[PDB]
Amino acid sequence: MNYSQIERMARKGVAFFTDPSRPMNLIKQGEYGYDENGFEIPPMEQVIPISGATRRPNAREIDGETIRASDILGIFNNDHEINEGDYIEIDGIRHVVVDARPVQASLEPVAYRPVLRRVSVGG
Amino acid sequence: MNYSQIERMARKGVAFFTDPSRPMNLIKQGEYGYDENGFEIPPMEQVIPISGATRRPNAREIDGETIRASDILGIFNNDHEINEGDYIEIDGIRHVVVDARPVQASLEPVAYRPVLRRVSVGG
Amino acid sequence: MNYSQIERMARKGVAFFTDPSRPMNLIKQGEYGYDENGFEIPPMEQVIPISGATRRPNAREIDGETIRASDILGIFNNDHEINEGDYIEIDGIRHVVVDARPVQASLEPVAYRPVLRRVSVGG
Amino acid sequence: MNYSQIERMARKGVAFFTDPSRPMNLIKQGEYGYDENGFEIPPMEQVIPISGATRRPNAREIDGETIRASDILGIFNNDHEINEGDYIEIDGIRHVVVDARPVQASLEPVAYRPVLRRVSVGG
Amino acid sequence: MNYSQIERMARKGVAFFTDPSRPMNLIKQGEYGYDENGFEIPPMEQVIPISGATRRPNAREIDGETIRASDILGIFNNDHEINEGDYIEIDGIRHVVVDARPVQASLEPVAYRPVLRRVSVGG
Amino acid sequence: MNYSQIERMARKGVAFFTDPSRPMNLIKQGEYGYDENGFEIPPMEQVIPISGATRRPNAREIDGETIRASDILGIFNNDHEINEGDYIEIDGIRHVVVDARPVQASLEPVAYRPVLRRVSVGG
Amino acid sequence: MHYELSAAARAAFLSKYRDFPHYMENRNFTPPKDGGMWLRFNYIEGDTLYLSIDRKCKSYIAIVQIGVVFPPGSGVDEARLKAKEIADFFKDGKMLNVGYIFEGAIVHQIVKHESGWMIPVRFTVRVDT
Amino acid sequence: MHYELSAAARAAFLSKYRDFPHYMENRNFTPPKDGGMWLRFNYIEGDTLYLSIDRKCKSYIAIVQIGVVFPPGSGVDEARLKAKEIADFFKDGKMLNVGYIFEGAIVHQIVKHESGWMIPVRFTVRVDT
Amino acid sequence: MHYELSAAARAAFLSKYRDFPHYMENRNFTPPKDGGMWLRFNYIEGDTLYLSIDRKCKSYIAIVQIGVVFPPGSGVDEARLKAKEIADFFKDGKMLNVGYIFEGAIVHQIVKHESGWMIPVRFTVRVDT
Amino acid sequence: MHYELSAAARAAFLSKYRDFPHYMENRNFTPPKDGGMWLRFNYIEGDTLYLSIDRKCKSYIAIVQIGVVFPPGSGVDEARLKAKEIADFFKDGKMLNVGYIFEGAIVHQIVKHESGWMIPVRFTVRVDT
Amino acid sequence: MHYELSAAARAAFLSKYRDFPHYMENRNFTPPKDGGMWLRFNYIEGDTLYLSIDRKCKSYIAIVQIGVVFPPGSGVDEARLKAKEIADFFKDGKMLNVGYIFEGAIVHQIVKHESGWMIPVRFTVRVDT
Amino acid sequence: MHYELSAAARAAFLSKYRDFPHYMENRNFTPPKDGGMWLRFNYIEGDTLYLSIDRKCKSYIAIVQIGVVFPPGSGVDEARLKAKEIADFFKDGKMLNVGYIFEGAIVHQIVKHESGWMIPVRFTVRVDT
Repeated sequence: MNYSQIERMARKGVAFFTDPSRPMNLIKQGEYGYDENGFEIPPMEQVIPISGATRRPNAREIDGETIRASDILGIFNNDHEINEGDYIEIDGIRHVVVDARPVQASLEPVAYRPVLRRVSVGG
Repeated sequence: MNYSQIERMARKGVAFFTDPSRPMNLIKQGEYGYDENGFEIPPMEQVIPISGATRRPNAREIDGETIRASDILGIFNNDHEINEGDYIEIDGIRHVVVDARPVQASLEPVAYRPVLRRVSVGG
Repeated sequence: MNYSQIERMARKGVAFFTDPSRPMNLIKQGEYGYDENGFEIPPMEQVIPISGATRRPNAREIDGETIRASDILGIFNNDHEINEGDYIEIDGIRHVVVDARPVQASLEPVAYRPVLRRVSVGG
Repeated sequence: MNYSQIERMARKGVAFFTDPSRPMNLIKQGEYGYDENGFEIPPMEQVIPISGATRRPNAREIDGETIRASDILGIFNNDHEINEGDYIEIDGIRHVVVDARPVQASLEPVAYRPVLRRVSVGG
Repeated sequence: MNYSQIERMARKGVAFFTDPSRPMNLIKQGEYGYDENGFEIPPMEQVIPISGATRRPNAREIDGETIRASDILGIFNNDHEINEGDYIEIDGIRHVVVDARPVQASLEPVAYRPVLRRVSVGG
Repeated sequence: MNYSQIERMARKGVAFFTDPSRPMNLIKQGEYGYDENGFEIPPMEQVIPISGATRRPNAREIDGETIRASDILGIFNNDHEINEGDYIEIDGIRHVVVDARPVQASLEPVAYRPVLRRVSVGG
Repeated sequence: MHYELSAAARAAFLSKYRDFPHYMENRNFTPPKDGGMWLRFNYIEGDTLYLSIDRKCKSYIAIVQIGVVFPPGSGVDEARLKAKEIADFFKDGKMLNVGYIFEGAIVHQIVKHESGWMIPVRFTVRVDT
Repeated sequence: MHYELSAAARAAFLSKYRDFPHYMENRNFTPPKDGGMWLRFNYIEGDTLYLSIDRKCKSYIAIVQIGVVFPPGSGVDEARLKAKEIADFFKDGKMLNVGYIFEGAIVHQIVKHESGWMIPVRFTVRVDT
Repeated sequence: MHYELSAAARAAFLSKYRDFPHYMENRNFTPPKDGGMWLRFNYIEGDTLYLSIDRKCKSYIAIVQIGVVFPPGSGVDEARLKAKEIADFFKDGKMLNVGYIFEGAIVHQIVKHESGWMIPVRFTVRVDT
Repeated sequence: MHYELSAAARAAFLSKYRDFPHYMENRNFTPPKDGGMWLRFNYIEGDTLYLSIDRKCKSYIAIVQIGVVFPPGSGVDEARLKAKEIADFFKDGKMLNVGYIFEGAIVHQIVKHESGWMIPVRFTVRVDT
Repeated sequence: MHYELSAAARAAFLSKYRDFPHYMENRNFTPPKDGGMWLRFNYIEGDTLYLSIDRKCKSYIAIVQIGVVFPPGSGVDEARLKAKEIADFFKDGKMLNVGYIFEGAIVHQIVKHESGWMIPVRFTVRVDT
Repeated sequence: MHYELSAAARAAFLSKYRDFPHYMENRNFTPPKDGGMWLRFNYIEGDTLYLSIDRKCKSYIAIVQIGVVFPPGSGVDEARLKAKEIADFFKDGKMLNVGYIFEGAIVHQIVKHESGWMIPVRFTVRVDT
């Protein structure tokens, strides 16, 4: 298969279904370490603007507490690789990508379908 | 993706399936605070008339007690935003919107599909 | 949406699917109260003949005891309203309406799809 | 609906799918009582030959013990009524009808779809 | 219902889907008994060659132990009857037929669809 | 059933769906034993290059710990047999073949659909 | 000797309530069509004590449970009067045909459901051999 | 004699809280339409002690549970005021129509849900025969 | 020593109820075709005591369970008679081939199911070495 | 008197950490958008002891739980510093507006999840009347 | 010292049973093709006591489990005979290569399944340092 | 004090095993690509005793767990060697940077899975203020 053809088809589809006005950023963390006395050193972060489509909004319940939060899935093209553990901000609220399922038929990811979960929400 | 076209078609469909005679109101609360001694100050509420369609009536059972209540889902347009935690009265009985799933492909919600649960009903 | 058209079509279909020979009655209770010493007074009951169709017969098992009972679902028109908790007798055996799901698109119930459960049967 | 037409069509279908060679009997019990000294009196039984089709053979497992038994469903016509608790012998092995679901659209059962379970097998 | 026609077609299909090179045998045990002192007498076994088709290989996990085993289903004709509890060897590995579902529309089994489970594998 | 035809069609389809650039290797272990004092002798290992297609990427969660791992399924031809317990490296990361379901209609496996699980990940 | 003990318990209950709708063990029963108050009879076995060194002096203990069931919606007055009626026929020190009542009938806690409510009532029996 | 004890408890609760929306056992109740604070009344039975050797001296103990249910989102101060009001009407050593109070009302821990919260308040009763 | 002891128990049962249908462990069985009362034989081991300081005086205890299974719908009179018959053949202080009966047969509580009922009967065995 | 006790505990916490993002009971809260460390305030009731014969001397005990919630991935040192800060403000023998502290604050074991971690911190209170 | 103790247990087992199909930990095993009786070897660790005040005198205890697995359908006399054979080789007070046996082998209750039955046999070890 | 105690323990582990694949808490870790033995470090808190009447003499206890994870198929002897090496570095009565070891390392029972096995090793810490 001409995976390049599949890649361009997927990119055009994602561009078709996306909304340019929605601002989405990708945040990745740097190296972490510990000093000689046992304490840690905080890691640096980098912000990379991205764009894509979303799907499946889902709510969350915590033992009946009145805490409001939501979870969401997304679709992205093959421009910036999205490893698990990164942070993606949909519209200001930060989401952590628990799982980033790629289209799995080749070496390049072709496309990403990350599973985004709302961050700083208790169990 | 002329989201405006999608919005207009969704509004037309919702207006097609709704019943004008049914009176439905949307209730939102204001700010809440606490005094210098620890007691609270009640928050104000605002009533906003709304209209839409409903679907899936579903009943509730409580440990065999003879308590009668029902739950119901609804569909609404993007006129008044519906956040989770608000109160919607279908016909006088107050329902709390546990989850308000919006049609998610753009910045504007386009349409809402709230999940309404009967209020003041014990666990 | 000329709900009147939907109502008349639903009534015609239901009347098409019923059997006139089957005698069914709807029973509703009155007010209940307590005297000045704490004892109670029985409530009055009213019998209203009805007609409709049935579906989905299902049996019941109780801890292996040799007790025979069954549960049936029903379909009815919007002649007499059927609130939850009422008693409907299919052919002499009394069934309690645990849930009465109405066709939910308007003020009038249009039609009812009650869930009947055998009464006086242990858990 | 001309339930008579439905009845004759169902009878024709059951006769089509049945096997005449298979001998099946229906066993019903009589009255039971207790004497003035607490001891019980055994009830009488009556054997009524029947015929029909079968479907869905299923096996049974008991705590890993090497016990072999099977369960099976059946289809019958409205010649002899089949109440729950009766005994039906498929080919010599006696099956107890835990549930006998009838075609529910009229006063007469039209047809029966009993659920037969193997007897004398511990749970 | 010319069950003979159904039997012939089923046999033709099974012969179409089978592989002649695969050696499969059916093993049946004889009578068992005990002597006067409580000890037992081992039963005899008989080996009957068979042939058929297989489907659905499925593996087994035992509490995380590194034990490798598999389970598999089969299809056979009505040449040699296959009761529950017998042993069938697919290619040298012995499988015990926990359940042998026959085609249930007649006195003769017409066809068999046994469920084979790997033997000598701990729970 | 000219299984040779099925084999060649399956091989052609698989080779159609693979990506040649992806390096995959099959690793098999040798014999293991114990000395006269109770200690062990490590077993030898052999690497065999392979090629195939993959599908269904799935993530893993361990008690809320921040450990990232994933599991993938694969499809392979009948060139090198893949028994359960072997190790397959997709792109450097080693996966253990918990289950290797073959196309089961003949003596030769025709094709393999192994289930790969990430190794050295916690319970 | 649980056989004769259960036979004697069955002897007594029927004596007072052979007409009121009820349920005997292992026999097919159908709840009343109208929907009303029936009684469920259950016999639970217990321990057999060895009060000797000769191993030839033993006693048997069993628990008898009668439970009154009423439809949801009626209310609770008739259930409690029927429970009192049951308890006043099963006092202490009653000599049945074979055996005696070690402990009397006590009214237990209501067990509720959406298709029937029951009030368990139970007592004990004993024989010495 | 749980009949008369439950009757007395029902008498007292209704005497002071007849108007307040409430749920009584085995009667079809509908929660308030606007959504508000109703009261759930439950009567839980207990044990019957045999405090004698003649087997003719026995006492009954029962537990009464009143639960305040309030909508989610309002806040928890009014529910605590109502619980205090309930507990200050069911003090120790209060003689009802038949029987007395063995222990007072104890305000327990909130039971949460997404459609309503409840505060359990329970006390005990006793009668000697 | 569990091996020989199990054989002894197996011998006595067969010596008495060989005609009745019965299930032996690990060996495939088909319940009666008509439907009747078969017997389930189980052997449950116990602890191994060390009643010495030289660690060479040990005794074994095992629990034997024979269960009467009868169809649902018939009633419960025959099962209790068969339980009495079983219990009167396994009395206390009975010397088997290699051992004796420590504790006798106790008729336990019915285990109900919708496809058959069972009455467990248990007794203990002991061997001293 | 749980009303005033909870009022005093809420008074103290608000006094020191009013600005810090926090959750109060039965009020609709939204976790921080950027994702950060908020505080969950929970008040768990207890028992009321009857330390007298006159039945007019009773004390109330309640448990207050403050939970530090922080995003996953950052690390666990700041949460421990904040827990120490909370624990050093709720020492033993501290007189609130009404009541006192029976026991100090104990930092407990982390509760983990894939969307946030929490470190529970709890202490007790007491009022004597 | 669990290293050498497990080594000694594996040594003994292999010494007498290096032929019978057997399963060693963490190595890929394939049950017999024909279907037969293999042996599952498992080594379960325990506690290490501190039997001193100098904190320099410790004892290690481990539990060894040998489980005979046999096909369903055959019958159970061979399994019990092999269990007796195993238990008569792992007696109490036996000096292994490093350490000794603290308690002998006890035949436990059969664990049943529809694809195989297992009879567990276990014993303990101990080393002093 | 748990903050400081945790740091001390972390320092020791890092001092010796710094160059070893491991998982530090709340930081994104990726298991080795080829598949190998890494170490999981977990710090579990405990209780704080009040060993005085002045309420100004407290001690803190925490449990530190180091878990050796190794792939399935290799075998279990190297994991035991690593566990012994870890245990022989965390002996009793050891001067850490702040605090000491109340109890030494204990090698526990393996936790099995189909994608990796773990051998837990844990010890305790203590500080007095």
